[PDB]
Amino acid sequence: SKVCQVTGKRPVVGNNVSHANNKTKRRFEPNLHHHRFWLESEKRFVRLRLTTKGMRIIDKLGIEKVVADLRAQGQKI
Amino acid sequence: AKLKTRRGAAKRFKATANGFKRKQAFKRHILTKKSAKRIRQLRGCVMVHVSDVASVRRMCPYI
Amino acid sequence: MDVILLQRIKNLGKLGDKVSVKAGYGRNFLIPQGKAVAATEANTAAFEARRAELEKQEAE
RNA sequence: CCACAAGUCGAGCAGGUACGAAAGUAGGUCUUAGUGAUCCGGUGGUUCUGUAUGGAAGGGCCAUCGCUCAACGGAUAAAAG
RNA sequence: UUCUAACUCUGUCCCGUGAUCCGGGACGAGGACCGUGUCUGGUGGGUAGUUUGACUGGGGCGGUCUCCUCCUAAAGAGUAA
RNA sequence: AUAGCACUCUGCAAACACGAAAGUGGACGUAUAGGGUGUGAUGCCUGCCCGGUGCUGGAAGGUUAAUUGAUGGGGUUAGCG
RNA sequence: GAACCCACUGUCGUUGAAAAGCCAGGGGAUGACUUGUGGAUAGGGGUGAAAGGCUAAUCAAGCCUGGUGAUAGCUGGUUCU
RNA sequence: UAUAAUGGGUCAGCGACUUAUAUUCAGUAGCGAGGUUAACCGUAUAGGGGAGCCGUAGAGAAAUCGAGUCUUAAUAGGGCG
RNA sequence: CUCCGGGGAGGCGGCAAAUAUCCUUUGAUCCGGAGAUGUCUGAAUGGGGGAACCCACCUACUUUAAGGUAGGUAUUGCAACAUGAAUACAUAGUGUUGCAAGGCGAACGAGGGGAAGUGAAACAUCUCAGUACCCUUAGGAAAAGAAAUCAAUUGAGAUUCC
Repeated sequence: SKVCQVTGKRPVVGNNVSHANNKTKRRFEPNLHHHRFWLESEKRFVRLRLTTKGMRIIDKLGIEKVVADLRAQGQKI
Repeated sequence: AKLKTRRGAAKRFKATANGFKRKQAFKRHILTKKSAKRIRQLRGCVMVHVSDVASVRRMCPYI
Repeated sequence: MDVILLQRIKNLGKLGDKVSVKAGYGRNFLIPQGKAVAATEANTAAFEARRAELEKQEAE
């Protein structure tokens, strides 16, 4: 499923609004992709499905802390 | 349920001691050709006509 | 991305310089290959205080 | 005069004018056709209002501008087989 | 114009394994392209909701839809095709 | 509908089709193959037009969407009169 | 040319023996043939040598339940003195 | 409409202007320049509960004033009281 | 069927009445409470399956022929332990034990998705309406809840309902 592991972002619902104010249902989707990150503590590559905001959070906090937080939450990585 | 007012009419009619007052038409945009007498006499408020008082009463119960 | 260098690079710096690199350069090359580490407060303090002499002695 | 919305004629009073020596005449042209309600927005004034207070924005009032809405009392801003 | 580290392989080999899925490891061919998220111009009967006036000696075609003057109008007003 | 004929697309992770994706058919096939379209055994044959619409190729000359944000104008805020 | 599969003409039947038949003739009958058992394709979808044909005696959008007591400027009706 | 315009084969039973809320007018009863409670408490149709509502003053878009008030240079004229 | 308590002239349930056996003052029938037994299907859980069926394995006691009896054998999640690749440590994987979950059911709560008829005397903005419907999930209620809140005579003090 299109669920970001780091942030939990998922597709949401909204409207296409035209020039005559006709409305139709639409979905806004996240910028989700698969990425391999190096982990020295375990000496391995970990593959995560995440967003660019998640990448920014990883850059800010470090791979070790984010991976530990996800494991504590319950994700198996 | 409670009766509901017709807000469009409530924005055009106000209540007097014995009736309703209103503004007059034909004074908005096209004015150059109109005569000065018409310009002056169409200004101000007038009274609602008796024939139409009943509909105003129906549309504005609480005023 | 601000990173302190743990190795000599031709243009970036030499042995402890703090330099600004494009995000991808650090994310995918320098940090994973060990040539630089993000200039967080704790990392900078540790590098400047404890392992500076060890890194210098590890000349090559 | 008129179902309504509207339309038409007008003595006379106050102010400032033009033409007459003066009494006086003049509120468009001999008259009856030359036209468009409401909503929305633009412009000049305004002793009105101004979401705690002083301002401002915005709103109201007077004047005025934008429809061949001619299917001309004008379904919606926009519609053939 | 080169490079490889993100990234692609419905290419070979090794393991989970007894397996033409999948995962991991090695190699090889590509490579900052392709592709995806947000925003944005164009195209869009493929699909979807609709519209396409009234009068009228039946309907359609034609004509007309608002205003002014005369006659019909029967010496006050008004009076239809 | 048919055997035959002709135009057009597709270099393989093919084009095309189904599906929301994963993926599946095309095909465990590879331009002597696969899809779309028209005509319709065979014999003799199949004239003119590229102005219009479409398709294909080129041109970089005019118009600009997001984005970016020069300059100008305005409200309030200090001190002076 | 029998079996088997079809349905070209005529009579009868039309509250039928039968919600599609009987009788007398008629066409294919080694093939693009006929047929049993068990499977796959589901409604704006499926399948169609193509008739808008078929999809349970129902098809220019199946059936059942729910929104639902839909709306109807139309037709009918509306009870003793 | 005797109509050859519609409906009814006959009998028995069933079958269609309601209910809640708000408002306006009339009749009737209480009180009266005053009238009245709501939710709620209450061994509860009692008693308590005055928040609130209608009436007692209009004019003006409004500031504002007030038996007066709007318009205006105007104690004129005029509109509403 | 057993036990405890109540009760004292009848009773062997009904459609469905009858004869016959029969039980009962050493106390029946009947009423209340606590226990014993409780075939097969069904979340069904040893595998399969066209529900109430077919087939199989392990352990222990009996057995002599080709049987009986009593248990155990599902998946997922978590924890402990053991074993254990590519690959040298590791890791993935694998296995045993212990615990927990699945399903059903009236309405009410919370959350994810979400129409159209109709009205506007046509209709697209709007209305119908966050309604109908689908999906996930808790409790006896749920949710909310203690101000980066209102107010403006410079005051009131968490949520919820009338």
